Amino acid sequence: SMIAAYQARCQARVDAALDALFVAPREELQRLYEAMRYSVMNGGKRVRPLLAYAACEALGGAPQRADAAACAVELIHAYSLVHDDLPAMDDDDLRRGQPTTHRAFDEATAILAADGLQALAFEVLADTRRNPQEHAVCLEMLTRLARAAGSAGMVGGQAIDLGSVALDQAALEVMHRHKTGALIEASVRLGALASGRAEPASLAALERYAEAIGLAFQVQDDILDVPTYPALLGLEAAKGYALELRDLALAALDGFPPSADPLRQLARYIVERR
Amino acid sequence: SMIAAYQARCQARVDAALDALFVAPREELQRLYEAMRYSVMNGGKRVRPLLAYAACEALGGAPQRADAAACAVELIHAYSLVHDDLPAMDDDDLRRGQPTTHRAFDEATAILAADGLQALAFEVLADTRRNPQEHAVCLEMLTRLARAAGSAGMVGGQAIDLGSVALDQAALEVMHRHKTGALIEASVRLGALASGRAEPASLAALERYAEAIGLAFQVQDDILDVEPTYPALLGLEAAKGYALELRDLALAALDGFPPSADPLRQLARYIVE
Ligand SMILES: CC(C)=CCC/C(C)=C/COP(=O)(O)OP(=O)(O)O
Ligand SMILES: O=C(O)CCn1c(=O)oc2ccccc21
Ligand SMILES: O=C(O)CCn1c(=O)oc2ccccc21
Ligand SMILES: [Mg+2]
Ligand SMILES: [Mg+2]
Ligand SMILES: [Mg+2]
Ligand SMILES: [Mg+2]
Ligand SMILES: [Mg+2]
Ligand SMILES: [Mg+2]
Ligand SMILES: [Mg+2]
Repeated sequence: SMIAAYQARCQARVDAALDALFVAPREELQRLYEAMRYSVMNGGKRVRPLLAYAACEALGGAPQRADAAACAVELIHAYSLVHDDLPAMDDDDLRRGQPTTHRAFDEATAILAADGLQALAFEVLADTRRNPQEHAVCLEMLTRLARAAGSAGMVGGQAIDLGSVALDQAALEVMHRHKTGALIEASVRLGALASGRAEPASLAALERYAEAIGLAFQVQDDILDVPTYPALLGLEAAKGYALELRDLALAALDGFPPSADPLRQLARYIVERR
Repeated sequence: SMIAAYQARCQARVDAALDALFVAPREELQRLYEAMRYSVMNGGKRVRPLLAYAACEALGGAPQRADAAACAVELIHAYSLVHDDLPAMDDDDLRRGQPTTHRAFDEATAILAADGLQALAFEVLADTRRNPQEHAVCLEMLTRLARAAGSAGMVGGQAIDLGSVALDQAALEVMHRHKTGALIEASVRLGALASGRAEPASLAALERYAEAIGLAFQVQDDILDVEPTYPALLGLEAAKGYALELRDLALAALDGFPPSADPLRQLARYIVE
């Protein structure tokens, strides 16, 4: 599988596009823009960009069409991690072994940098030079991202995670579907929209794909860490379920052409990682 | 008093629209949505909605056309105040004698509720049923609000404030223009775009208006506090004179506008009394 090569290509592409967004328009704003840059340019794997590019290719679009989509979903993702790391939330000093933004700078600056990243995400999609889709398509991208990022999506999931106490599998899945599923789903949907060849049946299929891989990731993460999927189902039964989720993802792409292979490969990668 | 009646009408209208946005879609989200509601439905005067409605009317649009614009700018405003109140920012326990959101609920909840409000402001403008403008207009409204709300606007102003040091007037005005001026200017621009009649000249004139009133609000707030601030820099009498000069610049920007701009004229006068 060339998923590692595909991941590296999407990472490089989106990293170049993102890095160009962090130039302060005036000197008084330099430190804020530095905190924004620090919060995004942290060597992340850019899975949500990968998804946008791969969904766009799956429907036959040239990947560059999805550049704004890739940037927007990464910006949302980045802003959410900054807030998640804050003392009032997870109170993390480190993220992937490097100081969190509130430690590198200060708490007010982290809060603010991340708020500015959220606005930027929406700016990038509404900018018809950076996101040169048909207007109705740009508006649909923005609608979907705002719904996915907001209180009925990602932020909702963070609230559900914080508010939770024994969860059963159904409740764990509701939490995951909001906290990470919504934005994963939006990454796929936005890339699909960026293709210019979206239609309802393909969008629905791609939504099924995205649902399945979003959960697969969480199941396999729990397995690798060994109220978790192994605790709930048993270890070996959790491993089984990860395969079933991969299979649902692959089945959702039945009938898609070979250009959907990156999506297929990602589905396998998620459950094969050791 | 004409302005008082106009403000009351805008307040009631936008409050009805806003209140309807805070219904949790499922039970696990109820407390979050309560915190969102608590943060917005707080008896605010709704100056930014007023500006959107009045700019729309100034260009001959029916005010209802600006309903989404009015919501969006108020949602931005509301979110900004929730984050500003947090312990790491202004650490404010009360706003008009009522607990701030982090006090009423908890800090994480407040952070999250406000993050959701920001997303919602964009959702409301991108929704073509709620914001039924021509699609190019919807996108321009969203572009302008995201620029005004973000790190080059409102958030930038908050960063300049934390980064500030005896400021001189010029530096104080750079701070104010970002921290509050961007969003005031966006409110006027979005209401003007909602009219369906915007043109480059009228937009530019309305921007000059908005610049002037945005600063006049700050100068007059400082004066009222007395009755690094405008009175401290200039002395009380000269700060008062400056507020009057800004009102004059605002009225001058409205040269040529029809009587439907009277609300804007009246607001400019109200601010400096
Ligand atoms: C609305 C906000 C701030 C959302 C955060 C969403 C999210 C994915 C947080 C990380 O989860 P985690 O805390 O379980 O994972 P990590 O180990 O990455 O902190
Ligand atoms: O370690 C690496 O740099 C690549 C590991 N990796 C990979 O090979 O494919 C991926 C897809 C998403 C995220 C990570 C992936
Ligand atoms: O007494 C009140 O509650 C409203 C006073 N008020 C008014 O009369 O016009 C206004 C415009 C903007 C904000 C407040 C205004
Ligand atoms: Mg967390
Ligand atoms: Mg965490
Ligand atoms: Mg887990
Ligand atoms: Mg403050
Ligand atoms: Mg305060
Ligand atoms: Mg107070
Ligand atoms: Mg002041």
